[PDB]
Amino acid sequence: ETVPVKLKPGMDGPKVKQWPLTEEKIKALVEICTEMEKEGKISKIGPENPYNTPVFAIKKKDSTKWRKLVDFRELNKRTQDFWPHPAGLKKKKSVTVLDVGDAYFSVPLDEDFRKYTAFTIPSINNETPGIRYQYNVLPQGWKGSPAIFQSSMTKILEPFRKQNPDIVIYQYMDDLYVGSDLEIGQHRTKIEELRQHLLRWGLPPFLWMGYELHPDKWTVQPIVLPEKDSWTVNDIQKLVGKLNWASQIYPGIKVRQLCKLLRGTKALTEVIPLTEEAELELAENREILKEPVHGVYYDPSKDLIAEIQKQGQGQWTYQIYQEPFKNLKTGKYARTNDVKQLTEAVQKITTESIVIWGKTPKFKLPIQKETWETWWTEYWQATWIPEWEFVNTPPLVKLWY
Amino acid sequence: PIETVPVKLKPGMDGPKVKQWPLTEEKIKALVEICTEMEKEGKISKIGPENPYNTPVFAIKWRKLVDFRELNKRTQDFWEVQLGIPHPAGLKKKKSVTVLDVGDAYFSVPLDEDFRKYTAFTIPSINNETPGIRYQYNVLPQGWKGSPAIFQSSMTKILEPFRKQNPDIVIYQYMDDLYVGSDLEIGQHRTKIEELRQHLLRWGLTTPDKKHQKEPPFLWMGYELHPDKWTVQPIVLPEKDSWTVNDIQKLVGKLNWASQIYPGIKVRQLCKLLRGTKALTEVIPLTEEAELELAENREILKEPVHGVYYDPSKDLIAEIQKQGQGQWTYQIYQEPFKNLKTGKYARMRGAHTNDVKQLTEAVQKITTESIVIWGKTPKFKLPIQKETWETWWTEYWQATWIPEWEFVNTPPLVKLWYQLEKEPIVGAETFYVDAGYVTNRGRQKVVTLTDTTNQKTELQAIYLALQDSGLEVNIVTDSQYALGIIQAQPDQSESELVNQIIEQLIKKEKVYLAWVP
Ligand SMILES: CC(C)c1c(OC2CCCCC2)c2cc(Cl)ccc2[nH]c1=O
Repeated sequence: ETVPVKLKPGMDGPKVKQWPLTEEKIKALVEICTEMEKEGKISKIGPENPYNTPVFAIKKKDSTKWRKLVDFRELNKRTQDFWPHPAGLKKKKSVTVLDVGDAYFSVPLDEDFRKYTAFTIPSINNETPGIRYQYNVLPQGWKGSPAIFQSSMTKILEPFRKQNPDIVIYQYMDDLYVGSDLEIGQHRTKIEELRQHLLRWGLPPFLWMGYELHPDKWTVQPIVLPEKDSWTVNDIQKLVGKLNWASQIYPGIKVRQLCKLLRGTKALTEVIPLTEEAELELAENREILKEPVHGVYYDPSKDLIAEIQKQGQGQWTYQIYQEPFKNLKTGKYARTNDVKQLTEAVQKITTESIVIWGKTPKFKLPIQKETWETWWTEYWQATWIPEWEFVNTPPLVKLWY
Repeated sequence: PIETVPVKLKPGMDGPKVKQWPLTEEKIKALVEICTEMEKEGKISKIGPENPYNTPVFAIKWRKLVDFRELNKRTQDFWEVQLGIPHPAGLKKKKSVTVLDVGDAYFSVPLDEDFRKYTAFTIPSINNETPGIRYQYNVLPQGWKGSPAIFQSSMTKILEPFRKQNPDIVIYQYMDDLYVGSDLEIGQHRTKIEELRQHLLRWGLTTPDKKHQKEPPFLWMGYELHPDKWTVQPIVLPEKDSWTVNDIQKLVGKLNWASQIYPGIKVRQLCKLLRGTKALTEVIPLTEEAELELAENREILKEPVHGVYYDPSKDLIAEIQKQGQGQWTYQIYQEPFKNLKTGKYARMRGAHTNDVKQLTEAVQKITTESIVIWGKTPKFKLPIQKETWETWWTEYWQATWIPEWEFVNTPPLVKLWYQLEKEPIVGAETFYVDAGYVTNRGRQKVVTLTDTTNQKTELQAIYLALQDSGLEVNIVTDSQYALGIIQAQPDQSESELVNQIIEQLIKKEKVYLAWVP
């Protein structure tokens, strides 16, 4: 019995190009797929399937085993909607993340949809056709899998849910977020209870090192002003620049007094004593920045955007908003290499977007696509893949964070 | 026989109902002879009035040719051919390699029963009052949309077994050709070939005989393939007196092709000949430097250089060097300066850049290239120092990473001709620019720029400042633009203005650039 699924009206299947892979990853992919084949989860396909979705091999944390990762991003987009988020979960002390992707492997996929799950294990130097497949069961990473498996999933959970009502359990794509406030020792032990309680039904690894997220401790990185002993013409100028910028957000910011210290083409290094008027204006400016701008609410119907700035020395900055300057959250991230770090960050920020809103944000990466497409899979560990576009971080925006 | 591949017409569309052009009785007679045989052979079958579909046929001894454009327009999309070919360096050497010409393979492959009706055509009868014979295909029609895709597929299934049975032999399918290589002893190899030729026959797949087979070298699309080595087909340079934009464009083209094996080929001087050209037939007289490049390349080409094959056992080493501003040359080898392939890189990404940035991109291109050919990234040997790199690295807004690389002191070495101060300079004069400037020391200069553009004025201002300022300078500007440009510390640009500034910048001892609203 398979739920007849369909693509959004008029839409066709995806025909996404497959990014070149390293022999290693290809090998991993062959071993894996070949087994999924014996187990009848996938099946080879013929030339009559013009569709394609990119695959990748990523690495399991604390495991020598690889993990097939299919970028069903396009497919999920052309996939019909299906007809919630526990605000409470973000408040728990500890959230652990589990990989329940294997749940799906035991649920057939509507025969007619199967052609759309087509993917290809490429070959080096094009010496061979390239191995083609499509899914028979619910494919991990497809937006349809959680839905269809929803029912069966709720069943499986209701006992634990009632047994441990102090625990919050959220499912997202192939991940399960288990939250609570118990002492760390207890948290880790009640999780394992669930693990085996999942085994009890059918085939659950610990995502993210099997370590805990502590959403409780997540906090917004407000804008900050240089607090210094003596203030030079330069200091002030930068100071005024930044303030001026921040003014568009917090319009309560005044510069009048500071800009007055800046009359006359003085020398960048000449030290300027601050007139009390200005001294107090700064102070007010400072207090105004102490917290995020009021009136910024999360709109569930708008895309959640995430931008990252490279700060150097292993330091990065990000911001999550839907409408320019109306940040819903802003954070930092410190260490590796540019890319490794950057990916870890993306993932850090994604996980949060989920935990907090239940939706993955759409990133804007300060990197050259060719590069990203090259190493990103080397450090990626999540089971999902956010939407992303590549950009050129302005010189100043970075200075302002 | 082989399993049929199910076909369907595009969504909502119907079979081809196209009228058959008039056919000379001389041609009618020829087709019928041809189609009878095809029917005797099972390829096609006489059909009835039932079938309303039809696809044009015409005569080209006589040969048959059906126009399937319409059917094709109406046939579904297939996972097509491959569009991607292997590059000689990606191959491992083989002792013997034989190619088989799978004769008329589309014809030897069945066709989805339910689709057969759409392949219907008509051989008009000779006399007025009588009907013309109607047929349809039972196999893969020549010139039909799904024929290659479907043929290639089946072929692979057919080969799959024999492949696993004979791991010691690799096979490459390319349309109808089939290449078989192995490191078997002549005798053995040759026999396994026959072992193969039979297995194909077990499926009506008939190949050419050993007496008529094709053996190396192989002039396969721009290449010349030997068992132990490879190259580009011999490239001959003209010795004209009068060169046309067109002749030149072609030269440059053929020259590039060489680049992947012949190191040091240079086309700058020639490419320059194309400026302002008004027609493809326009003649251009060669500059002294073009004649030199032509002669230089001519020489490098008179030398037959070959490429080696991939030895999976050994590592890949990529070595890059600066051949000119914007020009980078590289060569990938496994054994000491014994190339598998070489190549150039001129790609200027963005109006302005610096060798560090440009060199780093050259690394990404090579990287992507290698992953595509040998499935692995090569250890790089670059003319840059870790500290030099690392420095520019961490201070650049964009994130970036270079594989495993080793410094190689092989001039020139890429460097940074300058670095903006992190802090304003004490004792250095201070300029406030906007087309002019004003300094803390009373000085000023305004200038009337003609033709300039908004941004171009901003850089001028700055340029002015740099000019007039002493060895150490502090500069304040409101232009975000110019600031970005310079902060990014370029060392080459398409804009002349920018290059002047850069010159200024290299000469200064200390420069501080600051921005203000
Ligand atoms: C892919 C395979 C059959 C292969 C060769 O066949 C090639 C395949 C591409 C078409 C032309 C001939 C090949 C040919 C020569 Cl001449 C030397 C080494 C080679 N090593 C190999 O692994």
